[PDB]
Amino acid sequence: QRRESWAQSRDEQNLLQQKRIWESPLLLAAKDNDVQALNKLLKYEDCKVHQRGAMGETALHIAALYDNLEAAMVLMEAAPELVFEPMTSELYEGQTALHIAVVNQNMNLVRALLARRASVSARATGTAFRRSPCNLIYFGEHPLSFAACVNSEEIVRLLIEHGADIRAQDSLGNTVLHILILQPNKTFACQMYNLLLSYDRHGDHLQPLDLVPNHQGLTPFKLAGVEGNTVMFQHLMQKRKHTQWTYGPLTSTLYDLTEIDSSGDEQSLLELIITTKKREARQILDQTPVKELVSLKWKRYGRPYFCMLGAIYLLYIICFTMCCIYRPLKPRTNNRTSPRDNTLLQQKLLQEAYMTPKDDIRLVGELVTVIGAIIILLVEVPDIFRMGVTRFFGQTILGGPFHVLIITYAFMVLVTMVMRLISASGEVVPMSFALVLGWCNVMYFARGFQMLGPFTIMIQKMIFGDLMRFCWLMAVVILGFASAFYIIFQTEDPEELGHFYDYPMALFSTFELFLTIIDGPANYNVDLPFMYSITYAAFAIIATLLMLNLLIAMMGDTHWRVAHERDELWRAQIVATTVMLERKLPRCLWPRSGICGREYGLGDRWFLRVED
Amino acid sequence: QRRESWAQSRDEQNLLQQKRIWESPLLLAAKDNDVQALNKLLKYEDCKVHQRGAMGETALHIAALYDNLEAAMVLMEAAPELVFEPMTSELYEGQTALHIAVVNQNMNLVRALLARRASVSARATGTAFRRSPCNLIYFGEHPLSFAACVNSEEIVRLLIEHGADIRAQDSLGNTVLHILILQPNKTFACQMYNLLLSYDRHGDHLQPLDLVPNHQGLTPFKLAGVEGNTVMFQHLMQKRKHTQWTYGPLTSTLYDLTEIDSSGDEQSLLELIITTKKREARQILDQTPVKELVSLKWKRYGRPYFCMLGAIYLLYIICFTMCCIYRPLKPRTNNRTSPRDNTLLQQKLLQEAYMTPKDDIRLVGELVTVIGAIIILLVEVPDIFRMGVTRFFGQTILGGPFHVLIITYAFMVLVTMVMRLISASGEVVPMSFALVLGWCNVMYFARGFQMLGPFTIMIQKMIFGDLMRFCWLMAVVILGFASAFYIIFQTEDPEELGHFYDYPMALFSTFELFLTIIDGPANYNVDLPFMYSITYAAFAIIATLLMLNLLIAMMGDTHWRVAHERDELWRAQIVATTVMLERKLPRCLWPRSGICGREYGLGDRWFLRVED
Ligand SMILES: CCCCCCCC/C=C\CCCCCCCC(=O)O[C@@H](COC(=O)CCCCCCCCCCCCCCC)COP(=O)([O-])OCC[N+](C)(C)C
Ligand SMILES: CCCCCCCC/C=C\CCCCCCCC(=O)O[C@@H](COC(=O)CCCCCCCCCCCCCCC)COP(=O)([O-])OCC[N+](C)(C)C
Ligand SMILES: CCCCCCCC/C=C\CCCCCCCC(=O)O[C@@H](COC(=O)CCCCCCCCCCCCCCC)COP(=O)([O-])OCC[N+](C)(C)C
Ligand SMILES: CCCCCCCC/C=C\CCCCCCCC(=O)O[C@@H](COC(=O)CCCCCCCCCCCCCCC)COP(=O)([O-])OCC[N+](C)(C)C
Ligand SMILES: CCCCCCCC/C=C\CCCCCCCC(=O)O[C@@H](COC(=O)CCCCCCCCCCCCCCC)COP(=O)([O-])OCC[N+](C)(C)C
Ligand SMILES: CCCCCCCC/C=C\CCCCCCCC(=O)O[C@@H](COC(=O)CCCCCCCCCCCCCCC)COP(=O)([O-])OCC[N+](C)(C)C
Ligand SMILES: CCCCCCCC/C=C\CCCCCCCC(=O)O[C@@H](COC(=O)CCCCCCCCCCCCCCC)COP(=O)([O-])OCC[N+](C)(C)C
Ligand SMILES: CCCCCCCC/C=C\CCCCCCCC(=O)O[C@@H](COC(=O)CCCCCCCCCCCCCCC)COP(=O)([O-])OCC[N+](C)(C)C
Ligand SMILES: CCCCCCCC/C=C\CCCCCCCC(=O)O[C@@H](COC(=O)CCCCCCCCCCCCCCC)COP(=O)([O-])OCC[N+](C)(C)C
Ligand SMILES: CCCCCCCC/C=C\CCCCCCCC(=O)O[C@@H](COC(=O)CCCCCCCCCCCCCCC)COP(=O)([O-])OCC[N+](C)(C)C
Ligand SMILES: CC(C)CCC[C@@H](C)[C@H]1CC[C@H]2[C@@H]3CC=C4C[C@@H](OC(=O)CCC(=O)O)CC[C@]4(C)[C@H]3CC[C@]12C
Ligand SMILES: CC(C)CCC[C@@H](C)[C@H]1CC[C@H]2[C@@H]3CC=C4C[C@@H](OC(=O)CCC(=O)O)CC[C@]4(C)[C@H]3CC[C@]12C
Ligand SMILES: CC(C)CCC[C@@H](C)[C@H]1CC[C@H]2[C@@H]3CC=C4C[C@@H](OC(=O)CCC(=O)O)CC[C@]4(C)[C@H]3CC[C@]12C
Ligand SMILES: [Ca+2]
Repeated sequence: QRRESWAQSRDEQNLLQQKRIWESPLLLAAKDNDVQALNKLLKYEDCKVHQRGAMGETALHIAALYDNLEAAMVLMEAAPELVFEPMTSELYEGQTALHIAVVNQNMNLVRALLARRASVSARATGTAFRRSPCNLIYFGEHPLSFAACVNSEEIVRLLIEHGADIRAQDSLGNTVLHILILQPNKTFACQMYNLLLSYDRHGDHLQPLDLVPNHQGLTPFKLAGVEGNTVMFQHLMQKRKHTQWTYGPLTSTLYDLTEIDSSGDEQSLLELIITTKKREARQILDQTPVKELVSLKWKRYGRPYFCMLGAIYLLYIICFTMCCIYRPLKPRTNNRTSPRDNTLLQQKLLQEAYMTPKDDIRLVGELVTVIGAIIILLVEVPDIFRMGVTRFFGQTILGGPFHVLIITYAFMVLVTMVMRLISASGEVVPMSFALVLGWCNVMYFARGFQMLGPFTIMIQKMIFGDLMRFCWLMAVVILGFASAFYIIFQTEDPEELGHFYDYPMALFSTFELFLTIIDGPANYNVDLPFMYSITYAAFAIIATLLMLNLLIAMMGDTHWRVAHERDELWRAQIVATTVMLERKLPRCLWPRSGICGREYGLGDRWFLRVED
Repeated sequence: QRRESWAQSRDEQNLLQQKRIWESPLLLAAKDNDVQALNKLLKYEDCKVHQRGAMGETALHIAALYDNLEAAMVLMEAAPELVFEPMTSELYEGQTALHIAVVNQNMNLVRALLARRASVSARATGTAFRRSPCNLIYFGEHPLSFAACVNSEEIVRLLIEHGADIRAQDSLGNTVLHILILQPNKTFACQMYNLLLSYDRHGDHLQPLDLVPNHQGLTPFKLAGVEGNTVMFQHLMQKRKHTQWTYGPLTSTLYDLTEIDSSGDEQSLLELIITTKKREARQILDQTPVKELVSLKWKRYGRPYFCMLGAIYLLYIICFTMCCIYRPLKPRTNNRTSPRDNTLLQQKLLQEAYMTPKDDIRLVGELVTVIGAIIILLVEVPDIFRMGVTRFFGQTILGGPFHVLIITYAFMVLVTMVMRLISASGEVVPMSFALVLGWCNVMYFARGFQMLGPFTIMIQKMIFGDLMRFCWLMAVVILGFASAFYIIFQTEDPEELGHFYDYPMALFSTFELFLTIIDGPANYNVDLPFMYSITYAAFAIIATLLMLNLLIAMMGDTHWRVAHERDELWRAQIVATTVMLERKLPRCLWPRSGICGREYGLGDRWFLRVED
């Protein structure tokens, strides 16, 4: 409602702009190329040259919009004050006509305005210029930023000659080199990037203008990685690579690897690409400094430390499994209630549970599971206190779904610990969750293997893709037929056919008949009711044939899509593991990657050598 | 038989045409370019120049058919009356030779006929010129219509100079601008469309000739949408769009949206595209006025009103389900007939059914289901009285299959209402239909969701595609093997293996063995008959392996075809919903789309603004 009222207000204000032009002979003669009408209109007063349209625009703005050079020249000669006028409206605050002629690439009217001393530092701070999905252009705020984004190299040279600050930042802190990365035509933005670094002749040289961050802390090199700009990433790596020698077909290149790999506790380029929402960012992982660095970290220190943790976790779940197998049980102390009561054993009290030497061996195994579950909560839960408590930890959970599965496992172990201590009934329900969550967390360590790794991306995309959007159609066919199956057998004896004896069992039986994992109900010794055969024949056609195989056909497409991009998806699993594993392990266990300088006359930087 | 006798009569009349030419020296010398023979033949009388062929043709028609200019000139000089002669035959009534030279594009013979004052208003009303599947050309009735369709711009200019009525309509009411849309070469028809609007210089200007309807009420703009002419639709929208401004790469266009969106109670362009048989018409839904209008109606008012009705219907079916769960049942009053009688409960009488406070809570829930079923019939059934009673409501049912599923649900609720009142046995059969039709109508509201929506197009196309044409082969393999299975066990005791104990159960068991949803019959404690193992091994290979997986392979192709055109099929579901929902809800709930004029100096029209 709010996004649609903003689009409705922008449309009504654009129609009100065209109305106010037609209502006044001044702005209408600026819109058309009526030179003689602007001559005759201006002869009888100052003639309200400071007349505002619906957008806060003047007539000199209107001649700038419609590329009316001869109309705009008359207005500047009559009123030279119109050159310094911004648009006064929230949609276009601060926009002058020097902005408009730059965007329209009117070369003669840019020189005409700067001859009348037009400001090159005027900031278009209106809401039609901000970086938003509502806006189709993000050109920045300054006329040098507008000229760089329309690829007018001759205006970019002409604005810097008149004093345009090349280091100017907008509200987002973006310099002109940041804004060029955010542009759709990426080949032209490479050429404009080179032209604007050529004017950095120690101009406010605290930083060389390709090292200036925005308010997010991103330089143009890091912004090209976060936004998935692979064209600008290859172009900006040419400054960061150094050819050592060329021996025929061979070449030894030395890569800078300073802004790619984390120097201190700042987030590196690898951490930003993993933790971003754009999926074009993960094509930077296939680039010639970055692909070699990821393979180097994994083979040297990533995969040994990951297979050590996978073997410790696999021994831990085997210890948890056996203390659930040997859980303390005794024969039941009450008598059987109904003939449907199948329970023979109940669970011992806490005083009874630890009395034999086999109960003390289990107690050692049970304390390992408790201590291991506390260590999981001491490692993984303090992330929510360091990160955002709700929001920023939420992208960690959308990023890694195995975070919550080992957190939920660790809470289920501590729930059944408390039930052990207070002697509460029903420890089978915390244990059964912890058994299946404990063993299905071993599928986390499948990503140590190129072949096994993206199988869990298939399992994820079949659940939260195919299943989560087709289960709503399945649930409503189950609810329809299970309700029919319930009332058909509601008058019958359940001892012969008891699949639908109460309504929760009729729901569970129809779900199992859907998936064809129990057989169709049949007796052949009694007369089943007449509507059963018609309803189950209709169920067997729509559910077991049609809608079950429809889901299997969907998941076969999900298999095919993930197996196509299989190696690209495994490399993203490796970066996310290596980032996590380097962050949590100390620097003594993780040596820094590449070769450092300072013993080779190269600085304090850390270099990576590729021979190609 | 009737379509084939008409093709047989047209073929015999075309062979009789070539016979009558060869039988007469006049028409044979017109067919060939025998100038000296037509000279010598014409010297001995008037010489029967008014001689009719099999098609009612003259010799001047024959010289026009075979592009014989020098033969046709001799015939006009000898007989000037032959210029005014139409063909006198039902297949070619009214066709003159000015029609024939125009179609053959004989430039010299068109000028030669109009020099002899040939009629440009002659109407070819024969059955070979009407719009029919029997005819390969539909060129209209007038020579200006024939010249526009053969793309002869020089004849079109030359016929208008001699007084051709450009506003002339044929039997279908089609002007020359209507007929150009019905032509296969669409690029040439765009150029001929522009040339014929250029001659509308206030000529009978009640309407500008692109606003003249045919007898179906369609203008050329609406006819391009109904016929799926996307080339002519983009060309005719250029008159209906207005560029407000151009700001560098940006452009603001204002679209007319008058003939696209419904002004009054007339059918709009969106209603005509949904309710038409052609499926090329639904490519108009992806066009730049229409795609933005559909997304605007759905996001503002379509999807809120559709999810309100989906939540009210979902609460209604839950109320219907629980009054079927708690239906009035008592223990049976008679004794058990046979040992196959499994019935324990029967249903209470009407006097017994409402005696407790829990029966009055159900009575409130049962009256909600009755009132809701009457409202479904008061909303949906009066369409058949407003539309066609049989025919035109039939395309509504072929268009929406969820119309009949909620009508059949509403009748099943009122059948079990009457059985409740008269205390009739067997309310389980109207309830079981109403339970599965009630809950599977919740799949109607899946089309509020882009992902869930065209799942029901898959379910439809697998039933009425794959299943309805392969069930005939399955039914005959079931009937063959169930008859064999019946007579094999006809001499056996059914207490051990009773799958085929009578012939309706042998049919039902073999259907379930086909679908592999009951296990294969086996005892292992008795000797089964010898032909069972041979027949069931043959059944398991042809039916469970081969013909079951053959159907699953078909439906996997139906899945792949619908998932390919997935978003194009969901947008057609949204237009059909929005059309239905705007028609039934009052105008106070549905504001009209776009921005109106009259506060912006644009008229009383309603405009839609796209910034691109
Ligand atoms: C990939 C493979 C790798 C290896 C996997 C090995 C797989 C096989 C593993 C084991 C073999 C299978 C069971 C052997 C059979 C009986 C053994 C026994 O004496 O149990 C006794 C008690 O034992 C317990 O209560 C165990 C509960 C805690 C186990 C943890 C020990 C603590 C060590 C912490 C270590 C830290 C962990 C590391 C943390 C990082 C009782 O047994 P019972 O009553 O005589 O049973 C009758 C059986 N029957 C009916 C069949 C007759
Ligand atoms: C392991 C041994 C250690 C013992 C040491 C000390 C313990 C000693 C304590 C008591 C001794 C008494 C004997 C109890 C025996 C077993 C209890 C049982 O299951 O059945 C019992 C019911 O009791 C319950 O089931 C309680 C319900 C479970 C509550 C737990 C919620 C989990 C919340 C956290 C997870 C949130 C998950 C959400 C995630 C999304 C018995 O009732 P019954 O079986 O119904 O009898 C009828 C049988 N019939 C149905 C066949 C007719
Ligand atoms: C915050 C700590 C909890 C408070 C501690 C003291 C509790 C004081 C309460 C009762 C004390 C009186 C003793 C009588 C015996 C038990 C009777 C009883 O009331 O048990 C009840 C509690 O059972 C539970 O559900 C425990 C789980 C609750 C909180 C989870 C633990 C937090 C661990 C961190 C993880 C959090 C993350 C969760 C994510 C999964 C349920 O009863 P029952 O199950 O139906 O069995 C009946 C047993 N009887 C038949 C033998 C009689
Ligand atoms: C105690 C209980 C255990 C603990 C709690 C368990 C919580 C769950 C664990 C981890 C949850 C962590 C976040 C969800 C996973 C991320 C998915 C995602 O990226 O977004 C997804 C949507 O997003 C959703 O669907 C929202 C989740 C729905 C509700 C969560 C409960 C689901 C039940 C879970 C049980 C499932 C039933 C199976 C049998 C039981 C987008 O999908 P995608 O994956 O990015 O790509 C697929 C789309 N594609 C096909 C077009 C390509
Ligand atoms: C994707 C997943 C969706 C879930 C799928 C399935 C949901 C299942 C999940 C959980 C159900 C299991 C609950 C167990 C507790 C018992 C209570 C019970 O249900 O039975 C009770 C009955 O009461 C009813 O009949 C309520 C159901 C009516 C229909 C509402 C469906 C809810 C989903 C709507 C949304 C649909 C969403 C579809 C898209 C919009 C008691 O039954 P009884 O014992 O026989 O007693 C009868 C007494 N009698 C003999 C006098 C007659
Ligand atoms: C997506 C989810 C949304 C919500 C879905 C909620 C899902 C769950 C919904 C409900 C919970 C499931 C049942 C609860 C269990 C018993 C309740 C009870 O007292 O029933 C009593 C009578 O009740 C009836 O007869 C009901 C029949 C009419 C229902 C409609 C009410 C009228 C309101 C009109 C409203 C207008 C509707 C709107 C129209 C637009 C009898 O019960 P019992 O004999 O004691 O049963 C024994 C059970 N046992 C064997 C297990 C012991
Ligand atoms: C819900 C409670 C409310 C009650 C209130 C008032 C009601 C009180 C009224 C009577 C009380 C008497 C007790 C009756 C008990 C149930 C009746 C029954 O099913 O079986 C009965 C047969 O009776 C029939 O089935 C009649 C046949 C059905 C006709 C309906 C046609 C539907 C037409 C429209 C739909 C068109 C669909 C077409 C669409 C394409 C009993 O016979 P039996 O069971 O065979 O016994 C032998 C058992 N054996 C086979 C196991 C050997
Ligand atoms: C037009 C209204 C109908 C006339 C009203 C009065 C009818 C007068 C008739 C008998 C009155 C005598 C009373 C004795 C008790 C019943 C005996 C009997 O003959 O019942 C018969 C009628 O059962 C039906 O099939 C009813 C359905 C017929 C028309 C559908 C209703 C129209 C609703 C609009 C929707 C239309 C759309 C349809 C699309 C689905 C069948 O008998 P039974 O089922 O085998 O059960 C025997 C019961 N007994 C064992 C207890 C004895
Ligand atoms: C009380 C009973 C309930 C109420 C009455 C029920 C009446 C039915 C409900 C709605 C019917 C409304 C019209 C039919 C649906 C439209 C289909 C259509 O467009 O034409 C189709 C042919 O057309 C036919 O096949 C004619 C229908 C056959 C007879 C109808 C009974 C079918 C039984 C229904 C039970 C099915 C068995 C399943 C399990 C039981 C063309 O197919 P398509 O879809 O356009 O595209 C597929 C072709 N493609 C794959 C090449 C792309
Ligand atoms: C796509 C859907 C097609 C449907 C497929 C399935 C159709 C089935 C649908 C409905 C059948 C169920 C009816 C129930 C009523 C009982 C009557 C009955 O059938 O059994 C009776 C037998 O009589 C027969 O044997 C008739 C069948 C002979 C073959 C004709 C097949 C019809 C389809 C032809 C067109 C094929 C189309 C294929 C393509 C051209 C009684 O049997 P009994 O009780 O054992 O008594 C025997 C007494 N004895 C012991 C003395 C020996
Ligand atoms: C008494 C002692 C011997 C118990 C031993 C316990 C270990 C088996 C536990 C302790 C901490 C656990 C770790 C805590 C946190 C993590 C991070 C976790 O990361 C993710 O799941 C990322 C999610 C994703 O990217 O999808 C993977 C499991 C792991 C290594 C755990 C593996 C199992 C560990 C080593
Ligand atoms: C006792 C019963 C009732 C417990 C039910 C258990 C389920 C809730 C568990 C068991 C298996 C689990 C799944 C096992 C594997 C995966 C893949 C995993 O996918 C990834 O994270 C892959 C992405 C990547 O590797 O980068 C996401 C969680 C998911 C779907 C799990 C979700 C939770 C599931 C369905
Ligand atoms: C006592 C009261 C509270 C009962 C409430 C009854 C409602 C749940 C009913 C009344 C009228 C029904 C509507 C009547 C007609 C239609 C049109 C119908 O349109 C189609 O099915 C189009 C078919 C297709 O395009 O495939 C969809 C269901 C709907 C909205 C129905 C939805 C359910 C409604 C709102
Ligand atoms: Ca089985």
